[PDB]
Amino acid sequence: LVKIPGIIIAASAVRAKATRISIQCRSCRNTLTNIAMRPGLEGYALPRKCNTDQAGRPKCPLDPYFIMPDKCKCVDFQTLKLQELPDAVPHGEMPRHMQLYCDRYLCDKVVPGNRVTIMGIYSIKKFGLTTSRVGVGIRSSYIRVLGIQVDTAVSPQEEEEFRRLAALPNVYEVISKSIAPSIFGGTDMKKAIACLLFGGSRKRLPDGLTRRGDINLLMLGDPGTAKSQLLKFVEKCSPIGVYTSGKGSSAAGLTASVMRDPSSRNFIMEGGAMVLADGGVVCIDEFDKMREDDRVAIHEAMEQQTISIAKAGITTTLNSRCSVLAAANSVFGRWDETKGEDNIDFMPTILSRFDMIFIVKDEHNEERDVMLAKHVITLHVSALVEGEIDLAKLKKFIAYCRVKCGPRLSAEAAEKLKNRYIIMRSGARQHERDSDRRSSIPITVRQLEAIVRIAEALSKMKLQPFATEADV
Amino acid sequence: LTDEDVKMITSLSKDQQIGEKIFASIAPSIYGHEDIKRGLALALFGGEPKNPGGKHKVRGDINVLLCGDPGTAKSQFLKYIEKVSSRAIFTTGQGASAVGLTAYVQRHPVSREWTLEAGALVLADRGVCLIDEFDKMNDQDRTSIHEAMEQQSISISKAGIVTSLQARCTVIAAANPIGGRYDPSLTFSENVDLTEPIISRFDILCVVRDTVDPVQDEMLARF
Amino acid sequence: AGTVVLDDVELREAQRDYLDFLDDEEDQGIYQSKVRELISDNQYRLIVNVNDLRRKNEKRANRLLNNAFEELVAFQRALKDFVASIDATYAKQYEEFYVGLEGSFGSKHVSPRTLTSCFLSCVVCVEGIVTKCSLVRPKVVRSVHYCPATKKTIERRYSDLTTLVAFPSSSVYPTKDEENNPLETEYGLSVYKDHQTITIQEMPEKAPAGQLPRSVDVILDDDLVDKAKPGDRVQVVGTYRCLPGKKGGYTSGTFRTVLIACNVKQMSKDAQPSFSAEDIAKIKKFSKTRSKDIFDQLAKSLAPSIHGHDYVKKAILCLLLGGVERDLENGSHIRGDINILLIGDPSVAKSQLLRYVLCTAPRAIPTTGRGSSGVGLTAAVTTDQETGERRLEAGAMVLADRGVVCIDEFDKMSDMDRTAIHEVMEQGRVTIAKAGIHARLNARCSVLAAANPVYGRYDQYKTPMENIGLQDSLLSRFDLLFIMLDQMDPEQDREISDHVLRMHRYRAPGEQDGDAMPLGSAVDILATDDPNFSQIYEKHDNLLHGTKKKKEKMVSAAFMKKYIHVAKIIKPVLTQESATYIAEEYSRLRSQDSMSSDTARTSPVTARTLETLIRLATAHAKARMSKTVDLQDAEEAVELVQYAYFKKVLE
Ligand SMILES: Nc1ncnc2c1ncn2[C@@H]1O[C@H](COP(=O)(O)OP(=O)(O)OP(=O)(O)O)[C@@H](O)[C@H]1O
Ligand SMILES: Nc1ncnc2c1ncn2[C@@H]1O[C@H](COP(=O)(O)OP(=O)(O)OP(=O)(O)O)[C@@H](O)[C@H]1O
Ligand SMILES: Nc1ncnc2c1ncn2[C@@H]1O[C@H](COP(=O)(O)OP(=O)(O)O)[C@@H](O)[C@H]1O
Ligand SMILES: [Mg+2]
Ligand SMILES: [Mg+2]
Ligand SMILES: [Mg+2]
Ligand SMILES: [Zn+2]
Repeated sequence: LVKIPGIIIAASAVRAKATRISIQCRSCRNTLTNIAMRPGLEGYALPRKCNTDQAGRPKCPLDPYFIMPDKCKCVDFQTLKLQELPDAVPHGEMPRHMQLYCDRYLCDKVVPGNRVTIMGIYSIKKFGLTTSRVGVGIRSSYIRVLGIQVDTAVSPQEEEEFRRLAALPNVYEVISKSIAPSIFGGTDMKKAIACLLFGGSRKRLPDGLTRRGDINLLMLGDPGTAKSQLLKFVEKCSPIGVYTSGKGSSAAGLTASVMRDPSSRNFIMEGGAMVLADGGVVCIDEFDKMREDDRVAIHEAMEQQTISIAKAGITTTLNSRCSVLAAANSVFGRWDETKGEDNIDFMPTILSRFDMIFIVKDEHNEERDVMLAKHVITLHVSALVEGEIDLAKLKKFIAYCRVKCGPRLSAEAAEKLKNRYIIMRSGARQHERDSDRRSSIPITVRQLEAIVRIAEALSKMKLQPFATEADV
Repeated sequence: LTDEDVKMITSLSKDQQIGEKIFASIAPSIYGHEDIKRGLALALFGGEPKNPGGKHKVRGDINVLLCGDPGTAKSQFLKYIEKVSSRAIFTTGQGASAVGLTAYVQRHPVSREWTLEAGALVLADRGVCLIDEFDKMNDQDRTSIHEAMEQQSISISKAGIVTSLQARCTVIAAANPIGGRYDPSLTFSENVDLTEPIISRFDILCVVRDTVDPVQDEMLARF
Repeated sequence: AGTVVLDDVELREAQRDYLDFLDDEEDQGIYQSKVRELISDNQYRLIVNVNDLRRKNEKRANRLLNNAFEELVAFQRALKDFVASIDATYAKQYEEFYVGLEGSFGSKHVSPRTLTSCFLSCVVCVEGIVTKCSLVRPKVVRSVHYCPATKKTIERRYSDLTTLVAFPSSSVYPTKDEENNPLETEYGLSVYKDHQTITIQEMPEKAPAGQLPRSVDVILDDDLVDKAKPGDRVQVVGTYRCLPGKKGGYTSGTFRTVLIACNVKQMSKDAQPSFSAEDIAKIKKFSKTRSKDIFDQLAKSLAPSIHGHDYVKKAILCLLLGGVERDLENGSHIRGDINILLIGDPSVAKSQLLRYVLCTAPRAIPTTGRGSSGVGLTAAVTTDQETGERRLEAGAMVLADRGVVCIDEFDKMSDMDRTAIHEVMEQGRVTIAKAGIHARLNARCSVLAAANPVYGRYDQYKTPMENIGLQDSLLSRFDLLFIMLDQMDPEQDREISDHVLRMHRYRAPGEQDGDAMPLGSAVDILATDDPNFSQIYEKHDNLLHGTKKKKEKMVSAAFMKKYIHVAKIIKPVLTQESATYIAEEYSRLRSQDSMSSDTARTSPVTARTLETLIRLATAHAKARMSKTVDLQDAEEAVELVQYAYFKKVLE
């Protein structure tokens, strides 16, 4: 019995291996039931002679037995490929591999890419001492898995804590000051981040037309600021969360792709960040640089929460119910305030998809050397906390509020929001009309629903079935 | 490769001039370039990683970018670092390397064995990745280096493998300027053919500027 | 050894229970009617809802779902007895009568991933997508032979031992007489049943993201064979079984498993609706009682959550209803499909109209600008790679035959893709050829596209030609073009914001109770039945939070679906008054001097515009269920074309 660690890089389809078989004789039709099969990669040689005797009658043939397939007790059966953990491989050295054999409830406990520890019997394949070159006496090795542990549920105590956390008067302020506490400034940024982390309400109308509750946030800013740090924190803080760039990741894409395997003809779908973080948050860093097909795809991944792929094989509509937290720089690098809105070259259709856009500037005020001192303390006191929520509890609370409560606007809240929306639409139209340029940032019904979503998120932090006028 | 006499190390530590001895002790077969030697020694020792709570990672790796016009010992510096460093691996922006920046999964050519061929950024997780000819990378290589050098991880989504696997390396890179000659009239960014996000993730940018100096030329020629 | 079962108590009880369940005459005779109906239309498979069986006899239901072949053979014996009782001649005309299963399978509803070995020999329901069909092969079930030497004719039967032990004597094909006289087979007297193997894959949008897909092999036997083609999302009900290996001497213990289908069904959106006589009566009442404004009643009731765009909604109703295809005697063809393009400012609910038609229309296919690229949009030609032969592959617009392709972000689609869809958008066919194969596939679809203008937003001060970045050849085959414009008028904002905020407050009755969140996660789907293959319908929606109150009702979605299905079949004939009006209308439309200055043409007026006047008038007449294209229909068509084809350029 060995215990080894590793990463799983292949997982075969679950198949059927017999634990008990029954064989029937071709002539006398008598059966030889419930023969026990050896577990693992071990075979069975059928008896070469029928048991039944009747001296008056002639004998059965030499090899008379045939597996009766319906009288067979089969169990689930999977073969895995374990690679040596990348941190365990010696320096100039190829990784080692190990074949694993799973059984009956160890099947599908792991997926390729999991880091696992295995307990199992270090065994050889016993398929008959046949299949004969150079290596003699060598039989293929595998581990017969007896236990799988994947290296990485709201108990009523946790639930009671979540209820009393929502019931706090200043739950919004606790959450807001608890998200990126080690980042100086950006208080409204952090409040918006909290709202994105909870999200609004996803609605399906009677006509079948869905409406998203997921909030998309864009951070345009100067490169000094901590917005990549903010994306990193958010992807550690959300239950489902993926950090990527506009061009995807190293050996991962941004959106999904679909391909047919010419041999097996299966439709393989590569998971990009958008479909991997379904039900969660995608943090697209360096949003401004992105390949054109990805832009066209995130047009409707950000609004319809789907990715429609159609190959000559098939047509699919993958789910991407994900919030988008995006960060980008100005087209000139720095904001260059005199350039108005000519320093962002995002098309209006992409900016429309975003609920809130934050422009972030490094002001050159001298008293913001408290910000330097703040960094120095953070790097001092780092190795060794206020009244707030640690990361794990925040993750659990966000997941809990997302699954339990979906708020709706109250009537008077809706009235107030309608009037405010009309006011700001008139203001934006007037600002366009007065200025000699169409506004690069639009205010549309999509922004009305954005404010509805932010109000619903605020109400959801408090587990409130209806969103008041306060959170509107 | 395990040390038994800390005593000599500590005695050298009290030398009160150990720093300059260390700096003079790197790339002994390269003449001059003392600022690059200070930077490379600093990177070779590295800073302190730290992660307040578990949510504010800051690396301690000192990434160094040597950008200099040709024939200025950049590749010799990278080879010295590969010799001295434990867990150093060498890679290039061209296709002329055993290991490549990007992770992929395939059947190994000599093993015939289905292997997650983790890239050169994760093969040097606790060490240093040396990228020669940094400005001549793919778009794929560029997003790979950007991910490893911002997140200190590499995210696979290839076969059925969805994994994230750690690349906490120090990146030491050598690049050439645009046009094969560094122009000090321009900024470093518009000299090098690297985007701003890639350059910002380096602590030390060594501009290896080549000029005709008869004394320095003579000393180098003698060397 | 050959024995017979003189008494099988279990078989007796099972057959009696199944015949009792089928007799049904006392219990409103549903299966009585179903069996007479399969006798009528000359079938031999009876599709049995297991919910009815679970009601009448729960013990049988459990036994059948858990011991599938024993119970299914008992139930097919009972079915043959029932048919013979109802009609002995038909019953003798078929050797075997099969029972297919239907309804709700509790834990027996799986996907190719969750179909594990704990289901062997149980009836299971598997949903997925067909990846490969095989050829339809005949399998000999009864071979007849003639010996010319002795004039004898013999016959040899082959039992279906697909998932049972086959001894080699079971599969010997007779070639010789006992005297070693050559036999010759009577092919027309022998009996062959056809056989097909498909592979069903887990649906890509249902599988865990990033993992490799899981498949299951499926056996289809006679009358179930051509029921699925690669790329279909089907539901297969059958028995899960372990296939026999070949007679060995050593076995590794591994068995190939397979699903033996007892029923195959498609997405129920694309199936013929069931029409109770009350439904037909209601449809006739609707059409006859309200005839002048029935079209507007249907149109404004189209996408209730979208406020405004009433002309767009009328056009989309016309697309859902369609014109009438002309099939001339010399083989010439004129399309009856309406193609609609929406160009507009961002966030004016055009992606929402596309999605509504996707939800509502049968055989609607989605696509985005760069999600489909030529071959993925129209057909393709690949090589079989195992037979060396060319194979045709249907793309999006072939799969949307007699349906709709809802192309979104049509502008971001590449130019070659739009060139590719030119030929489909007018001729309703895809001409495809590599050297070994050439074909002319039917793609009779209507295209509903959404685009954005150049510069992202529409420029009120530029010509619609300069603002739609498409050429007259592409535009002209879009027979209606709607510029959906974001005007920031404050009273329009009143209306829209009120409607939108009102849709964001509605809770579905009963299901929602005050704070619920909808999502389920990757198990809850298989927990209950799929509402994609699942089997009293009012006319108007009751008043609710969707609307405040007024003297004008809202057609129910279900009733509208049934009504549109009935009306789509109609073929109204153009009358002479309509023909004269349309001809003079078109002649007036072509002449620009009728249309004001400072008013530009959104799309050119060609003979296609005349054809679309006819198509829209015909669709309107279909809505009224007229059977004639009257002058009101022609007027509605002309006013829609007039609204669409001209835009006021401002300054
Ligand atoms: N300062 C120096 N001291 C010692 N040797 C040097 C020095 N500068 C250059 N050389 C020698 O010059 C040769 C060229 O060096 P190297 O290949 O490292 O230059 P490079 O910067 O890589 O050029 P490129 O940019 O074209 O790759 C080397 O063999 C190196 O030994
Ligand atoms: N007139 C309207 N009535 C109801 N809802 C509307 C209306 N206009 C916009 N909306 C809302 O705006 C949101 C975005 O709409 P949609 O995504 O369909 O815009 P779009 O026109 O496709 O934008 P783009 O052209 O940029 O793709 C939808 O949720 C929709 O509910
Ligand atoms: N206000 C701040 N508070 C704390 N750290 C900051 C702040 N601004 C910048 N930093 C630090 O600067 C480093 C680089 O910032 P980053 O977020 O990577 O920049 P960018 O905005 O270009 O992505 C980060 O480690 C971050 O911690
Ligand atoms: Mg950044
Ligand atoms: Mg070099
Ligand atoms: Mg859209
Ligand atoms: Zn025998």
